[PDB]
Amino acid sequence: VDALLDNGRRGRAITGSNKRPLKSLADMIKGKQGRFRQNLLGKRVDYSGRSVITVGPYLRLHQCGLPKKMALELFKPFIYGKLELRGLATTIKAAKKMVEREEAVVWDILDEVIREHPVLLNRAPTLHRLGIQAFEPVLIEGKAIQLHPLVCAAYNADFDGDQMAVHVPLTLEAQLEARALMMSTNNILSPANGEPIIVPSQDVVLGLYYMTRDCVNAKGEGMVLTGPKEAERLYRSGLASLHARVKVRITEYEKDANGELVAKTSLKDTTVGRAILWMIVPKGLPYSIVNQALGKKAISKMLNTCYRILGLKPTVIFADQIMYTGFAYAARSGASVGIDDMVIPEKKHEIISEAEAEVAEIQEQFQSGLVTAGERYNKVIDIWAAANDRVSKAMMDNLQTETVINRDGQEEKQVSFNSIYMMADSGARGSAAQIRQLAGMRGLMAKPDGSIIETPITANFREGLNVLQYFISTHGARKGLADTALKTANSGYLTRRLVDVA
Amino acid sequence: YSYTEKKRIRKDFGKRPQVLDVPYLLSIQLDSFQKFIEQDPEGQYGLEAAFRSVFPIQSYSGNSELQYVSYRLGEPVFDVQECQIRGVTYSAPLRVKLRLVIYEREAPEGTVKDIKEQEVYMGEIPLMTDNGTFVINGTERVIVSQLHRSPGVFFDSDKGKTHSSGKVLYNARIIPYRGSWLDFEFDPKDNLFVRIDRRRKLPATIILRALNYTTEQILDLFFEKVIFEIRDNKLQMELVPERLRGETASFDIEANGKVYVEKGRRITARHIRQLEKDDVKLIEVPVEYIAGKVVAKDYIDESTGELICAANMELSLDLLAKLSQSGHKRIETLFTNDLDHGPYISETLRVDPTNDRLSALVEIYRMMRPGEPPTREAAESLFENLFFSEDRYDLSAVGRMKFNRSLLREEIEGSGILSKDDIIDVMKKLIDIRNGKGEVDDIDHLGNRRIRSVGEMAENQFRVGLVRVERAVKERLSLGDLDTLMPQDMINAKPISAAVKEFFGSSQLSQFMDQNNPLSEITHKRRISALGPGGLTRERAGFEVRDVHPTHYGRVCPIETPEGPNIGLINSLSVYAQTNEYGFLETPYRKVTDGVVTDEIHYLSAIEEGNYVIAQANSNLDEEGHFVEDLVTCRSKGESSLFSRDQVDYMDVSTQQVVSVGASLIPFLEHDDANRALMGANMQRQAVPTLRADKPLVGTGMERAVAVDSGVTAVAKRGGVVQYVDASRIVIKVNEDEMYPGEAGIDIYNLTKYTRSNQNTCINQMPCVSLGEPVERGDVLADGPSTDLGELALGQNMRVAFMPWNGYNFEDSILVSERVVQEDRFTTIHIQELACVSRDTKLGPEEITADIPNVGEAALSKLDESGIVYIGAEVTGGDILVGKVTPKGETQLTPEEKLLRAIFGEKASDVKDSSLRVPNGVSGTVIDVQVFTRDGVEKDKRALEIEEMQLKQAKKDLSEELQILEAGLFSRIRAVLVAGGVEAEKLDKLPRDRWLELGLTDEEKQNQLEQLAEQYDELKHEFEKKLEAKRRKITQGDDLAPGVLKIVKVYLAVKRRIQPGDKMAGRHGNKGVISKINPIEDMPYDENGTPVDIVLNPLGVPSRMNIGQILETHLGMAAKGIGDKINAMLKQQQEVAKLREFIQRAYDLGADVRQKVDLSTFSDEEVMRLAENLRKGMPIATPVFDGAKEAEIKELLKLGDLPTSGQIRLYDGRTGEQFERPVTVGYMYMLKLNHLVDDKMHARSTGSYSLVTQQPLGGKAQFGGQRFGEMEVWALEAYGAAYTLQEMLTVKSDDVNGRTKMYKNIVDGNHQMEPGMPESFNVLLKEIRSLGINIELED
Amino acid sequence: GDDEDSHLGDFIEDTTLELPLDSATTESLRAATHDVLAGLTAREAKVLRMR
Amino acid sequence: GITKASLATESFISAASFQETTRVLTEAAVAGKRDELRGLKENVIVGRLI
RNA sequence: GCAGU
Ligand SMILES: [Mg+2]
Repeated sequence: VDALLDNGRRGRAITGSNKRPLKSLADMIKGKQGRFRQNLLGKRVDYSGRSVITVGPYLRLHQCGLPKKMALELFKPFIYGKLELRGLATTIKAAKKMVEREEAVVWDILDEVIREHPVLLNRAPTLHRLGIQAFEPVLIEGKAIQLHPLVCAAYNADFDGDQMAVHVPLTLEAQLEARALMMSTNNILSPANGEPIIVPSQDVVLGLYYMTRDCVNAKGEGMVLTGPKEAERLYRSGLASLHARVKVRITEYEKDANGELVAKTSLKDTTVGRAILWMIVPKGLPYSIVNQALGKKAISKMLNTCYRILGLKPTVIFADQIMYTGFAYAARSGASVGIDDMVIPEKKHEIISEAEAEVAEIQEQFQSGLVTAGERYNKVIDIWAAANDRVSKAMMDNLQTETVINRDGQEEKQVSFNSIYMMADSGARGSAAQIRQLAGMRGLMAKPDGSIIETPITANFREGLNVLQYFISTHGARKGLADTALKTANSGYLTRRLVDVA
Repeated sequence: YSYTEKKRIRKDFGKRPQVLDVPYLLSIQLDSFQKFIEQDPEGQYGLEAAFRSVFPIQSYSGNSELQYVSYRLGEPVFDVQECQIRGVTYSAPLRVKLRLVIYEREAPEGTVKDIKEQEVYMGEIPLMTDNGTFVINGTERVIVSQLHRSPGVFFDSDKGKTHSSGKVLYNARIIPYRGSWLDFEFDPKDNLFVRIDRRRKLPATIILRALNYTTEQILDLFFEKVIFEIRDNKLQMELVPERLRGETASFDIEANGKVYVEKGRRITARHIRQLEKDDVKLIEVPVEYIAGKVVAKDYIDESTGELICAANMELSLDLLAKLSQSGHKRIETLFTNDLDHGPYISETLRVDPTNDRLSALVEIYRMMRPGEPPTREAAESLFENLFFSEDRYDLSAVGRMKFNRSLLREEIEGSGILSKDDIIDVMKKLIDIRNGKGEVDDIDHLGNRRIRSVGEMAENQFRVGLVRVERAVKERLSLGDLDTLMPQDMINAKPISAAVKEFFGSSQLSQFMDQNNPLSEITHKRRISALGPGGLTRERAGFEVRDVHPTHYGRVCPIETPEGPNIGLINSLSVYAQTNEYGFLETPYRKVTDGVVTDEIHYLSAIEEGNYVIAQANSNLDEEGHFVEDLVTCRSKGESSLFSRDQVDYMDVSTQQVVSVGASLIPFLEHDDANRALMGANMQRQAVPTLRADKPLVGTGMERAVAVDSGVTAVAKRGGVVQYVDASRIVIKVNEDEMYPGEAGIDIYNLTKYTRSNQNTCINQMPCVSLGEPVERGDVLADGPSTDLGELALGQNMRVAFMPWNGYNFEDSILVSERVVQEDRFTTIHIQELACVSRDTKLGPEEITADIPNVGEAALSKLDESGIVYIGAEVTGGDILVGKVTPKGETQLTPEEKLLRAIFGEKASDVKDSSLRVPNGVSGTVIDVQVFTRDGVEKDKRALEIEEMQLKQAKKDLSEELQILEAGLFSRIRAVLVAGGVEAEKLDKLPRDRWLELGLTDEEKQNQLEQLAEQYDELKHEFEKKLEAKRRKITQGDDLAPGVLKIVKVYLAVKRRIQPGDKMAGRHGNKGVISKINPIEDMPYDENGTPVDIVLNPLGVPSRMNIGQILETHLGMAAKGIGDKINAMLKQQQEVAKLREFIQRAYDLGADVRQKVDLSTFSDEEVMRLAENLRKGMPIATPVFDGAKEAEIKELLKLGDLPTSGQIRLYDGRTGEQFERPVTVGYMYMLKLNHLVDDKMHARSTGSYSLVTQQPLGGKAQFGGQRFGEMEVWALEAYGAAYTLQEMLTVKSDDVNGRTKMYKNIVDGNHQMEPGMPESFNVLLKEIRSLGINIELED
Repeated sequence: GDDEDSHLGDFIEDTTLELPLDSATTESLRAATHDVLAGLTAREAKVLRMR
Repeated sequence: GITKASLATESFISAASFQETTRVLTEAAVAGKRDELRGLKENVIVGRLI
């Protein structure tokens, strides 16, 4: 009886006919596989599909792309009822056969039944509430869902094989919550901090950064424009480059104290690209919001300013327009990473030779007993870290300003248009912590226990790492990978405990 | 040069001259299993050792014995392919010759009465195919090698993990191969404790008292005695000087001379030097010097017979004055010098309750079997069977070797059981380590960790079976019928066969083979796994066993490891890595004798790798051998440093010594991050083979080794000339130099055509050679899947451009042009078997029939009259493949359809349509149909048709191979006959059957004619012997599962084209999902109008620093740039001199490259064939860590008239205007990975629900339903989505009355729910009430 | 396949259940039969409902 | 702690659902407890509106 | 068990 109620609670568990312990009554209801957690708090669910996600950058913020062959199964009783209702089927058996044969009329019915019907898209692990958002489906012909780019950061979703589940809200209350509470246009701020989470990202930020920069002697510099439309005309006609410093007549509106928009027209010292980008900025925002090279944070501040000043309905339009224009002018950019983009500073070899000479003198000071191996080790580490910082500073000083170009004959240095630097400086992808490993040196690596090896990787990834340097780097690479693979099961357990306390 | 590798020569940019060729990559599996099954005369390995481990089996009394003469392996009943078709294990029967020796009742020495020897059969053992795989129940399985802890003794510690006091607690652990663990440890107060099988701890001296040591013997073993020969002067004390090392002397030492050190001082080693140089050995100490000293001997009073002082008792002044009355001159005392020597054993003996052998044995018994009353001969048999019985404990040969090597003994060989001195030496080394005189072992050192492979695990399981048989034979030889039985009446084959069967089929290490491409197989066979029986568990393995130890260098790849929960537990054997005779990974090194790096190679294991200084493979050296630099970078003890040229002992044998065969295929591995290299090495093994294999324009040179060492290709066994080439077979006329006497001299190679892999891909061999061309030994004759002219081709060389394109490559997406779908580049064939099993239900048999009820007549158009589909039939989803019906009854239809039957009259049928249909979305061709019919069931017309087809094919193939072989034999006869006594114009008229009896004059060649005629006659006999066996295997019944009548297997062949969603990748960790298939006119294009095949993202390079994917691109631009020149010279039909000149310029290019391709020796036809194979880009070889420098890539770009920066100006396809910056355009080698969106997409509205809980079923095979788990419920609770949540809980999963109402409301146009209680909650209330608990619902 | 999170128990479906398409078919057949018997004389329509 | 406070709620359905089902259910049984379905988990368990 | 995110 005690093995029936709780097997293994008193002494040896009874094991039958597979040499595996029998599952008792208490084991049915407890644990991660018990009723309480596996069947009652979460459960398998009808009307639910799943597929790979792809970009679909043509979408609006409230739209997803839903495969026709997924939406024809997810909405089967809706199509059966609309075939019965519209007279196209005399029965539910006739409508079932019509959907099964996939006639040309069930696709018109399917276009009818999904029209204003949201679906919830979910990427597990659902770490926070923005891991489930509603979207209106746009029927596409693929087999992969087309997830809007701006919401990817909310889902923590890249398109490298991620799958997402689609759920259909059936009732009018469920549809109205998908539309009012969970729709992705309602979700543009984060609930953890009040900052935007529907926010532009790597390609978008790089497009808007490349458009809003300035070059010194660019084509079409110095002219005076009647506004943003003439700037777009000049750029598309190829009569002026996107970076030509120019004078544009800008009309900007500010919300007065009474609450309406009062205008002001002034000649702004601008570039052609910021003039072009001004065409998508809604009215109550100032010109100082685009008259700068727009990195990731400047774009996020643009969106936050628009949300506070104008509200949600102008902000979703602004976010979609920002995404379209960033994608467009990153495509026109031809921004490409070659191997010459990773310029190694020509001072790297002599800085490394100086540090090698210095560690040789600390080694002869150790051989002559002046210093103990502890202080010798520490001094070699510090005169390798000083050399690493020297190499990184020389690399970044070479990489950020290598553009020296001619204004009326006089050479003049400007911020570099290098692609690796344009990606890092945008905040599109990467930081100087990776540019330093591409074009600098990648420095002191640690042992598996944490004690850093006294001789560093004096190479970078543009040059090769030899067999020993590569093995030494794998030491820390696999440690990071194992901590990543073993701390998700700890952060999820902390989140579970916090949810069940609060 | 070669003949298969001068068709197309891969230009090598490698610079270090290779000294050791890559070994046979599957020698781990094959060598291990060969050691298992092969005959061993000395009885060390495999089956012979397992038999001698158990046999001879003596009876309980000794009247009879069962001994073992020899064993044999039978012939397998079915071939590998017949076992894959009939779904049976490919095994061989184990025929063991046993001998029952029976004596008379009372014999002087066991003089025998009779001997009865016969060949018993015990089990079948699965054989390993010649590629390292096992065919087990038809599926090919790979037994993955295991990295487990070597048996021995390991000293370790916890570094203040206990008592919060920073006291490191040491522990020794004896791990046997088979047996019981034995632990010693220190507690926070330095009492030595013992554990057995990790149960609660005893004092460690209890096991010393279980052995017959008394207390004074224990103190004699673990101590050294200080002796007080108490002379006239108070406690005259004998002394050796070094005992005075490092203590605070509060007493002065005076002995015929100086007072050496004043009282109240600490003394130094120079004072000991003083005391030993003035030669004082006998001193005068104060009276209280004995207060605290522990006696060593049991001091007894011979006057009264009473022991006046027991051993291990602290002597005091009152006790000293007590025993001084007895007239005792010498007082022995345990010498305990703190911080050099320990009281540990004495203070341990102060804790244990036992004082003799029986009390200690009783305490060990109460520890081991608690609650069972111990008797003397029960406890003293339990302890003797724990560690000291050779059938219940084994410290095996590797265990004894590691055991003696730890304790620094001289012998490497010994007994498998423990001894007194083994346990004493383990305790002694633990005490030494506590005293700072040693260091604890590193548990994940690869010299403390060893490889247990298929042939050792299988022998272990076979020995488990043999002991399960030995117990039964001992239970049988204790009976009185011993004069009538034979030894096969005693052996049940089912224990042995069940042990071996469960190991090979259902173990954790016997894994379903990953058969995607050749690389997947060849790296699943070289797999090492810390998991498994006797290993770790992935949930309880810490961060430290998952790390890259410094000893994996050359033995285990640091890169190639999984990414999920088991990372660093599944390892991949590196390229040159080998195993010891004990199972310790060893790696090859070139000896450096005097600075001349000798080409002599020595395989060093991990323990002997640290004694030496080992130079890098990247260390420069001249043709002489000396290191041209003077401070060589080397590895001395596990750390890396610079050494002089004279110190260096060994050198690495190659630069790919450190990485596995999967990571050695990544070009420019030295420029990728190790994370991205891990991802690329893991994603190469997932690429599916495309229609036409395309070599890599940038490769590493390991392609040929991987493609040849995997058995996917057809490699010529003997050189020759291709007599006949055909898509289904290659017939090679062997050279005269390579054929034996009395042999046809013809090798036939039958090619695998369109068969199913384990992963439902197509494996298909295409002949590579042409008719009449010469082949050599080792030349690839026919390709395999993912193989191009004998190289490993896992993908296609797509022309990529690195630029952002309108957001369609956002966040690792891939833009693909329509000319990749047009040219069928990543179209892959996938073969699926689908089984229709006509069973015997209890209502009657299900029948395979074509008259299916209530189905259209057009649906049965593709079925033949027997109910099965035609071969070649193009089927789409839903189509009937095998028409089947199950008999049903007890209809009991509702009154409304009863009236419906009454009106229209269509009477329902007694059968139900249970036919096999194509799954939805699947569309392909039926390429094979197999019908397995149970013996006794009459075969339908289709089964008899398939059988006549099989018999015609078997007879035709056997007759055709006989015609081929007999034609070769007659050609050889004709060649011998014209070597002397030539009838060449007479023999052409004489028919071929008359040449045998043509007597030639016998100089010597009449012996050749004898042997060739005998060969022909036995060929004719073997043809019939094979044909009758093929006929009886075809027409015989099938051993199906009980209950099933017949099985029809339909093999669909689907062609999956590339489409948005399909996961594509490169070799550098740059995965991505195709996001659009773009038209050709929408792609960017160069000044010549060539559009770009694939547009990748530049933003995926700089943060995840896989720079290799850039260089591979820049070099793939160069390679193809060479080809686009040769192709041009092949279009103007240039003279072969200009082609020879340009190809020699392309092969000479590079900075002191190791290869020399001299086209001066190529004939003009060979130059033309080479240039025709190079017109699609010249294949380049960039070996790992000595590959092509960027300067050489720029020089190759200059040679092909390309921009040396690797970047051209592109134009937009849609608007025709130039992209503002130069774009990196080149040729990246892309791979289509097996994560296809066809197999991912799934949706359900409703369907089948689960049985106990009424929730939907699991996955897309059971029609799915997505788990709306716990975190998603928190997501809907964080919004105020109370109704969405409620309908996810009630009317979509569990509300049984509510989900049908929901369906009928959605259909009737009313989107409203009526939720009730979820049925899982009713299951929960019924399961809580089945405990004694009353849970209710109140109201 | 040694997969602990799955078992044999959650691949076994409940075959005795009725498909909600068949429940909708039954209720639709009830409605259709009720109308096409409402298109008759009450006497004979009740004879059919009664028989 | 968050565990010792999750397990000490006045609602035995939430606490038994969280972890240590056996201890919570025996304490609730011998205490003759009552759970009024006031939080969110007890209304998700029984399929109600939260 | 093995992979994917
Ligand atoms: Mg992803």
